[PDB]
Amino acid sequence: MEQLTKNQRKKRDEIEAGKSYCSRRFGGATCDDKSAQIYARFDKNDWRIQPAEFYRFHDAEVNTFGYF
Amino acid sequence: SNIQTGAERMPHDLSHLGFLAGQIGRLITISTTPVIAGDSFEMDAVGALRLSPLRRGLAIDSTVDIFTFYVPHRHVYGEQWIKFMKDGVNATPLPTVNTTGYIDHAAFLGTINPDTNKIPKHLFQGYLNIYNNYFKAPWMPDRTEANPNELNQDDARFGFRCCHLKNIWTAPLPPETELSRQMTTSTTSIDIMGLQAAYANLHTDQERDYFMQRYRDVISSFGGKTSYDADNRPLLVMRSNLWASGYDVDGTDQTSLGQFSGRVQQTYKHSVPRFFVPEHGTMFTLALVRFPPTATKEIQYLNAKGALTYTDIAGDPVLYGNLPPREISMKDVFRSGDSSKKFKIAEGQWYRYAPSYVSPAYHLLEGFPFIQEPPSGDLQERVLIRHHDYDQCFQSVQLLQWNSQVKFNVTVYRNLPTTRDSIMTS
Amino acid sequence: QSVRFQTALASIKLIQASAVLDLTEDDFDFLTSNKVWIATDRSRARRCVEACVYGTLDFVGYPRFPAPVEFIAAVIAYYVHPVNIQTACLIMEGAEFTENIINGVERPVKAAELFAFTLRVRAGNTDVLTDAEENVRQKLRAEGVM
Amino acid sequence: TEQSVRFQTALASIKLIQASAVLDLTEDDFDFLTSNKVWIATDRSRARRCVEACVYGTLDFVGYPRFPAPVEFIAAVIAYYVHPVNIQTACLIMEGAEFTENIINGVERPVKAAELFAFTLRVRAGNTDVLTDAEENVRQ
Amino acid sequence: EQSVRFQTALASIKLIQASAVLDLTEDDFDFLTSNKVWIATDRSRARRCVEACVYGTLDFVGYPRFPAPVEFIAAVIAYYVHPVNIQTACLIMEGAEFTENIINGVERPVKAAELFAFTLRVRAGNTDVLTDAEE
Amino acid sequence: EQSVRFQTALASIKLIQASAVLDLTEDDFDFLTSNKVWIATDRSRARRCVEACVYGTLDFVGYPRFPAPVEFIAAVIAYYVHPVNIQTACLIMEGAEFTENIINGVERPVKAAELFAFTLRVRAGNTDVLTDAEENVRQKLRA
Amino acid sequence: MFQTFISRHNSNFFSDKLVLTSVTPASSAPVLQTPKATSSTLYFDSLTVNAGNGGFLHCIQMDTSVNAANQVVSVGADIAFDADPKFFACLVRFESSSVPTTLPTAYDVYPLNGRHDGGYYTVKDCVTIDVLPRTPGNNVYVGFMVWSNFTATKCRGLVSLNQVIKEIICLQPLK
Repeated sequence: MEQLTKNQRKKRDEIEAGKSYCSRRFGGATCDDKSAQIYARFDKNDWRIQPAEFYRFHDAEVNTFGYF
Repeated sequence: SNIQTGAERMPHDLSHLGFLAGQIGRLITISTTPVIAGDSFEMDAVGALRLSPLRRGLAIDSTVDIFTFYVPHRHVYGEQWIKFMKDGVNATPLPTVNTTGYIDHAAFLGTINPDTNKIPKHLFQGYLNIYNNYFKAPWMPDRTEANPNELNQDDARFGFRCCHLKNIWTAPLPPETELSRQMTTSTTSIDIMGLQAAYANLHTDQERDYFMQRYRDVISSFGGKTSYDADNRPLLVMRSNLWASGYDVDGTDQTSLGQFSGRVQQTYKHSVPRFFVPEHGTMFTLALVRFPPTATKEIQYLNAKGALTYTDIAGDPVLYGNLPPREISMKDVFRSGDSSKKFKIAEGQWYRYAPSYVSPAYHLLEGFPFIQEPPSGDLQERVLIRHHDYDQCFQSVQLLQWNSQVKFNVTVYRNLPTTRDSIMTS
Repeated sequence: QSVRFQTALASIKLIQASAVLDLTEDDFDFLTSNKVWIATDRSRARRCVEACVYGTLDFVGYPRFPAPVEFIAAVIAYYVHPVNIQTACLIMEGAEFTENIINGVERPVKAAELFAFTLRVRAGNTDVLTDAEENVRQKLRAEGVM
Repeated sequence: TEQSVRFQTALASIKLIQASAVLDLTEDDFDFLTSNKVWIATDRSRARRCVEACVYGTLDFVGYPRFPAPVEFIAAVIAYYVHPVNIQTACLIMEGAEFTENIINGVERPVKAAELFAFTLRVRAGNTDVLTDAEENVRQ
Repeated sequence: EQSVRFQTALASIKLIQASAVLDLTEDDFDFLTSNKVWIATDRSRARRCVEACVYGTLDFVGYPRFPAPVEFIAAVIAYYVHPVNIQTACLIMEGAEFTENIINGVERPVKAAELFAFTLRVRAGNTDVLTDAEE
Repeated sequence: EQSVRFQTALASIKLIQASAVLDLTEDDFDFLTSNKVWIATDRSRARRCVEACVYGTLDFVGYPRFPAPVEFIAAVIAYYVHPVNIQTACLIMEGAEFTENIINGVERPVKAAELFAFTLRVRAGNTDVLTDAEENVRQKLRA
Repeated sequence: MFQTFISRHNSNFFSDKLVLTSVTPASSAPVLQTPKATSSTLYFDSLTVNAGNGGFLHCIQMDTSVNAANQVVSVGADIAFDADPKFFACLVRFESSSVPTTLPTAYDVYPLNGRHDGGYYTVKDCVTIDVLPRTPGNNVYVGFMVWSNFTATKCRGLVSLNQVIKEIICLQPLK
């Protein structure tokens, strides 16, 4: 269910993927495939709780060294 | 039944701007907004960052980092909190924590010390958790104060202190990484069987130290999953880093033609994409400016260590392969380091790093943010940053080192009644 | 009609107005005197300490909810003499029933904590009281008293 | 400079005592309580007894039961009666008390010996208001 | 007269000395009190003896032998260990397993530099810091 | 709180006088104690020696160094550095903290000027001059 | 031509009459009068100097609220001595833990581009002093101190001190 970005009919599917890529550019950097797609779906206007609304920001550095 | 609930809410505008300043090397919070279980929090930070008039020209640049963490109250008043939310109108107020009686002394939490020197625990504990969980060297010890009282001006007026950018002398192996491992034995016979079990132990220990730590990690290493939350590890929601540069200001009057002063004026945007708040809590979003740790006396470990030996130059993978950490010593990498202080390096480490280099000419000049003489204390004190060290490169620290104006464009889809009933009783 | 429970005290005292409360000139003296409270006195001690608490309270509108500790402290703190502060605390300790108010919210008071509270109120540190008065207020508005 | 609630209540305690003179000590007890002769191993008891005696005051004069006292108090007391030569052991004797804060917050954080000392030591730097009376020596 | 902070231990030391005795062989009392430099290979012995005295000063006064107070360990180093060895004597009591520096409810081990600092001051009540053999 | 400073500041002198070995070359005992001015390009040597008088024995014998509280560093500078150099001598040491602070877990590193002022006072009140000790030179080598 | 708009010294718009009337030079330079905040102007029309050898000075308390150790102090003063006590002048920087009444034991002195002529002294200049106390408890003071092996006599005139810790705004018609 939960999405999470990333560290530091087919034709439409491809379009969706491109769209996800576009968000990471905006969201910071990268994002998991599956999530990214969900990230694609989110509507800036639906006041209701979207799922792209759920995510953990991942940052290599802290992950590897453990400290910024 | 709640049922629909997960839907119809309005968007409120907790946007606001802020004018701030900080010390270089200290994690300072810039703005903190409360969020309630249910809220959907959206932020778009924009503005500019700057250093103070510089005495000389532009030379090296600072890297600015702007973090935005999520700290649920259940991690701070914990439990105490459960009962509270459970008791509602009847529960006993959430505790406070005290602050030394100085305007700027609750300053690290981006608030002017209220007239009573009282600050809701969360606002403080929160920070500490963030500090203790993402900024302090993990080999370092948890930072455990009670109430700000305990912090010294510097700490409480400016941010705590974080470490230098990762570097072969600033972020070594943990100071207690085993340099060997022994296994008791009979004076005349090893128990093959034990020796195995012995090795088995090494491996697991090893991993479990680097790769493993938090409870989850273990439970998970079994294949199970778990929600255990106690670690209180805060939620990193978003980090953004930028390098901050400006332009030099050309001198233009008799005395000073060939003269110049560098002005730093970076513009930046830091945005948190709509993040759903699960329990009531706090959203800290702190800043941290650092000059890259370039020093004037660092040396190529290979060029300084002296008499060169096959393991040090051959660069033979097998050796570095299974050869435990070496014990370099500051004198081996600094022009005048204290051989008394030693740190642990990963055998091949020298062929994996390249120190920056500052020709002696600048060495004794005034106004370059290079690290002048090499650190001295221990692998903590050495690792952390002495902000005074930079005062030297500024025409004036009247407004501290780095100040910055920014509008915190923050909307939050939450639910509070209208000003109707909320103001219209009947 | 807003006068913080706290100032009521200091006011009532600044102008020695036993009458405002419900104590006989003597009572009041006895309460505020510096002569040691003996075993045999307890009762009167309470009777009077209590008197001031649920007293000033009335002097300020609050209905008559069993009194909050921070209040009781402030009161002991303001009227009782140092020589008696400790025992004064020990006497407000229990949960001694008396159908005059409502045992509905009778919850034991901790001696040691009562002292500790007042000890500080006695110092220059009021929040504790206001911070507590606030809570009370809310508890009521919510409950429907405002 | 700084007058943490911590310290300020300490101070307020100091006074609380100056007034309440009523102790339950024999001239003698009061004598080494205050005395400058070092407290030795075999005395502790006495030491406690008296130390407490001051801490507990009138509660103990009359027949009343006791209450654990906020640390800040214990300090002032130690700080006021016991002599420098014995302040240290004076505290080891008392240990286990809780600062006022944690009393109001259900956070039982019993202060160990060392803290009591540290605190009293500081409370003791508010020495102006620590100019003893012979009225002290009027209670038996 | 900040000295305050030490009396007790100091005081206890005196009495201990005068009257009773500590668990040290005449010789032991030697590198301890002597003026001969303590070398690397000595450390242990140094410790054993420095530790030895602390527990002493401590029993004499009715304190528990466990969380040996910093102030005490200072006074002791300060009184018995010779100037030439004070520093290293400090180094050795560093992190020593029985002492435990507390700060705002924080038991962190004894830090060398602080022990020294402590004793440095303790040692300014110098009159009685004239350890006589007979004189 | 200052007399206390001074106090200890001095107490260190006696402690120094004891100093087992001095890890300075005859010469070095020069940059160090001479009356010839220390120029910018000297500072390091300066430090090294000034430092050397602080952690002598420790180094020479084999134990690891560790922070000297200010009052100490003062005495030392006060004692060996010649007045002509006491200033830069302090500038070079600027950093460490007073015993108080140390004792009190309170980061408060002394900035140059304080170091100076302190030594200056330690220097008037001191009466055990090095000069009287020129035989101290004995303890100056490898043996 | 254009009006100038810069000076080494800017006096406070409020002057103060020296209350005391006799000053007696000394090694323990007396403080001519309780120092004020951060800038002040003292003016006496008849101060008598009891013969003695030392000096009397005038103070200003260094306001240490701005993050900045090296600020600018300026002194502007005109003084007439009835007799010519061959004396020197200077800016003094002495700290103290309590209100001073006398230039204490240790103090620091700086040269002031002044004009000497007989029993006349005039000076409008400024110097840069470290205004943070070199010692914990202290409060640093800066001042103007005349010094000589004085022979009893009289002086009159005024002395002004100031700590450039904020700038004063003046009307420039062309802005």
